[PDB]
Amino acid sequence: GIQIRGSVPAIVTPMLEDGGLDLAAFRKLIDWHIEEGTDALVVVGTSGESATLSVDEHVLMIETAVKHAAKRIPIVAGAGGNSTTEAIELSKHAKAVGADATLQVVPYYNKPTQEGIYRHFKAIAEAVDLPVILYNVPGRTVADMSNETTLRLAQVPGIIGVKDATGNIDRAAQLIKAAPAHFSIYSGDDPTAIALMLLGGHGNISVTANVAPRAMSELCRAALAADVKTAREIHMKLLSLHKHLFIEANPIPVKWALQQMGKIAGGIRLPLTPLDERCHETVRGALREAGLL
Amino acid sequence: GIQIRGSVPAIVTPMLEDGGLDLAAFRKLIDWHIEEGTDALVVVGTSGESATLSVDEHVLMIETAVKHAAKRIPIVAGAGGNSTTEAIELSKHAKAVGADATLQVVPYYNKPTQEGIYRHFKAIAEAVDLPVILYNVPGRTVADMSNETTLRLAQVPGIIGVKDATGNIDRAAQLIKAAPAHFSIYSGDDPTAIALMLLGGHGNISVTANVAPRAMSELCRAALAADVKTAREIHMKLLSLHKHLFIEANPIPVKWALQQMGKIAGGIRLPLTPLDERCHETVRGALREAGLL
Amino acid sequence: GIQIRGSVPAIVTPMLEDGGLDLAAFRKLIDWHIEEGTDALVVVGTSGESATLSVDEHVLMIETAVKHAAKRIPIVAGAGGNSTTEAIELSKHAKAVGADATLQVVPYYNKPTQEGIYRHFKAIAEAVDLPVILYNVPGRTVADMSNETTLRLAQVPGIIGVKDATGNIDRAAQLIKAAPAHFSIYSGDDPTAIALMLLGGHGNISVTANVAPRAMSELCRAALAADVKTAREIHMKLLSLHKHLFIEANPIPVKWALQQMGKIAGGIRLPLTPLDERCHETVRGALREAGLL
Amino acid sequence: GIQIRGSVPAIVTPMLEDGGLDLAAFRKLIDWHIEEGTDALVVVGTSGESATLSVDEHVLMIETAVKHAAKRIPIVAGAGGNSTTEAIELSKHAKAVGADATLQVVPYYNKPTQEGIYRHFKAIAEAVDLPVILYNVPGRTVADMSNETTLRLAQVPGIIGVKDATGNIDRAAQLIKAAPAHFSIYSGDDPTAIALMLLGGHGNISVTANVAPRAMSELCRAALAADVKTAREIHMKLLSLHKHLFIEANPIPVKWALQQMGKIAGGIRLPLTPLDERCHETVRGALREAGLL
Repeated sequence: GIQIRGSVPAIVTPMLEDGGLDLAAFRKLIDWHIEEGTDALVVVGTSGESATLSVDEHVLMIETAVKHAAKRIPIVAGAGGNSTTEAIELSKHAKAVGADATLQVVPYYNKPTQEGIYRHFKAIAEAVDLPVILYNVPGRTVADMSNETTLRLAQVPGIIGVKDATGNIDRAAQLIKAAPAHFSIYSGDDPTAIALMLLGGHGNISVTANVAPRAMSELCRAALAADVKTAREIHMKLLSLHKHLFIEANPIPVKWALQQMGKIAGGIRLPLTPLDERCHETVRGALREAGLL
Repeated sequence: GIQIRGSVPAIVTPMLEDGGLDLAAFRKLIDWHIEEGTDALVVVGTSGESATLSVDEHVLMIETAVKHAAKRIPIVAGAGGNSTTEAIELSKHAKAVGADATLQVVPYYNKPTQEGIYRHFKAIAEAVDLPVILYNVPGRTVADMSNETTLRLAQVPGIIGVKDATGNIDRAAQLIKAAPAHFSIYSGDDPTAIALMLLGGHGNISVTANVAPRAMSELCRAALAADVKTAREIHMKLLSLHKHLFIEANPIPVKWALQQMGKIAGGIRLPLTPLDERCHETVRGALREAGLL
Repeated sequence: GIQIRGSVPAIVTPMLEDGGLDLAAFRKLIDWHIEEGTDALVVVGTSGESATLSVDEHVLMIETAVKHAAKRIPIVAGAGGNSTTEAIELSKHAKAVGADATLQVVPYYNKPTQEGIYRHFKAIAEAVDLPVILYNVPGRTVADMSNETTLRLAQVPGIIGVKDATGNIDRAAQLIKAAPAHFSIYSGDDPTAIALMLLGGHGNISVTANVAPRAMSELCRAALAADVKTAREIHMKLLSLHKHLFIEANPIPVKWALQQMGKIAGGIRLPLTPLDERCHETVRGALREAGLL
Repeated sequence: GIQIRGSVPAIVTPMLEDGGLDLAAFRKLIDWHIEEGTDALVVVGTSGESATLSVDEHVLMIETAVKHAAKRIPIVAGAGGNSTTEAIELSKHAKAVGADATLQVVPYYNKPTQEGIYRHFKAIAEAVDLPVILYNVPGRTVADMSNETTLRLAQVPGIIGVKDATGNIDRAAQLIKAAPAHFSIYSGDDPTAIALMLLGGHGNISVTANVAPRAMSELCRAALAADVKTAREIHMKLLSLHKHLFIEANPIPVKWALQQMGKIAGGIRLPLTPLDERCHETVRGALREAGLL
């Protein structure tokens, strides 16, 4: 089976100033992540602006990552949505261009019931023979997949884990305790990921690791090895980054950060906007403090 | 310009057992609405399951509604989303098959800034020469278009109003007081719509009106004529319906209700699900009490 | 029984510079309220800083208000809290100095169950032969008395109504529709009170009426007579005041406002503080705009 | 200086069936805690029903604990409230009967500003020469003492720590990182306390430790020694207890639990109520699973 563990950046989608895809920058970013110690990548998730890419651009981003990664690390493709048929079709594309798994968000906006969430994910897992990592982020979807629903889906073949973005460490302990052995609990909340991992979770699917891949890889490695002192020392150093990369909605700040670091151009697609001028010095100070600028 | 005022059901999308469209039932529903006093329809809005229709199905629903209405009432097409370029394409399609305006939801899931929301809607109004009604529903989108942003967009040519689903009656009065003369304020919250209209708003884009179009047309007529006593007597009779049509996420309950009334079949598309059996007694009781069953 | 209807300011407790009571200013305020059309007063409620008065000061304020009013208007004494035995003692004291009713807040901080809330208020009504008006303000208490619990208490002898500060206009209509004939529904939310009264409620226990008692008495009079047009014209004029009197926690802004109007001195008791200097311009602007300054 | 560290039960106030104080049971409970490994006790805090005790009963509870503890462990007296003068007077009593410190809640109900919260605590610390531990529990107080305000008060002589009941592990890391060396961060949230301590905090002021003092003492000892494996194994065993002791508002379930364990009688004071019958089997199963029944 595919083994996804440790630091997994939700990597941005680099764009030219006019919003077109910047595949040259994307390839360089992938090589940089691999040499810095990144364990896997989630491609065209929320941080990758999946909302504003066409189907052709979405699949091209996955294929580009798969081809360039060249099996050095696993590539997980964001492929979910609030339509079960659309998520099935995107998952078929991700499989066809060689993704190792899909990341599947709980439906946003249309507020399905718990049973609707179960049937949605179960239909996706059954329709496409490729592993599924669930993604619960009620702060964006409104609908909230309960632990009970999550653990029902852990019994469905193909569903290998969940990205929990709640930052609710009680809920994470409940999932870790009750989860079957094959089922991985990943943080989706950089400020609390260290705790989720110290309690027995399996990794962090991360915004901060976009700009600090080596530090985040070391933090995950230590937290998963039950080494509190090493993990918390790194975490405390990144604390201002964990905060200020959300000064506006992710990925607005992290894309401006990577532009300041010289790794991408400024493109970002409406309705997202370039980081507000008023926020620049705050993010700049966090990057300079982290030694990134 | 087009006059949209009064009771405006957000009409369901009738489907057959596999979710396929049921245009014959839809045309009959439109005729019933016109006979019962409905003032305009919003087609393939949230209540119409826009999230799970293909672009072609979306356009076919609008075209069917425009043709069948035969200019007897205005047809407002839901055509928004969280991608600015996609909303522009859908708005083009809506204009091309004869919609009188589009209903444009604030982007869900990707959490744009206020300036992102402003730029998103302005781009949509400028790209397609057809009126726009904005739609703020933070209970589904998370992003919340502030009154300040709304009133800025009221200065943009083509933006003729807003559907305010917050149920926040302070916010409604603030919009009513400050809105320019050309800019209509509609309720998107059936339980509070009577108050929004009595304070000077212009109509109610409604779930309850799917099943009680005559009563809701009379409620809006009275509230807009400052006739409290008539409006509140109708409102109180419908009070349980306003509640139990949301016992599960709209449009799950109202589609079940219209099926019990013999007006549509049971189709509904995942991730939405047929109304939970545990809710049937309660919803039918509200229908029967309101003289609809 | 006593008739409490219309505009009922939750009157501030005037204090001198060290927080000591200022009964001379208080008596002058009561006379001004009566001249301006105020219908009744709630004395040493939340707006009266009940939290920081001694029992003796609490009782002296009630006694002063009863004596000075001289039966021209009813005096409702705040006498509740989160201890059932303490609320009984305060209610005894209020009856003994001639209050016409007590205002009884849902227990704050200790988060009783619905049955705890029921038993608390029932014990208070039974212990002291004086009418009780319940007071639900979950924005301050956290505990929220459900409509079901409220309507159960409406069956208890002596419990004559409820002050509903939620601003939830659906909840208000539900209470109005189900309330027995003897049981009054009052607003506790100045921004939405007009809607609660137009739907059939009975009055507004008000912060804004501290500074605009004549306008608020006319607003309530019109709303209770189903005169939308008159009520809403007054409401819109006061809309900014309804907002900026809460720019900091009530009663911080309204005490500063009454001082600017020359009606009280600046005393206010810790942990409350004089209105922040950064808010002065905004609050005075609302006062001046409303013709109060 | 007094050194408060590790497992600190917020001990219940045992009552006879009629609600009178049960000092004999209280003394036995104190001896049981000391032999089971409890490090300190908070007496007549929220869990001790401070809301419904008289001043005489409040001070008698502190004195009883101080006398019986006989300096074997530190005794911290709850002594705060939403009136600065009342908190000063209660703190004087706590000092006079030999408490080692007071625990001071942020004002509930009257919603002070951040500056009002600062001045409240600063006035308490200055008025009574005894250490102060701050207590932030916005889930009960509504007012929320920001980290910035907390760290300002860390500079005031006498203020030696804060009990943070938010369960917000991001906020706890921020406080731990920025706190002066003399200033202790205690959890007030049993489900997350392990994480707060592993990140560098200093103890857990606990509900669960009322029924599992030895386990909680071992968990705190291990978490403070950076021993993740030992701490998390204990934590996972107590997970159902951490949850179900809040099935109704603390201290309703923990007092019923201790009655089932034979350590106290059933008394509890309105508006709190004995644990709902419907909850008994759930709490009983959690206690039997923890080996306590």
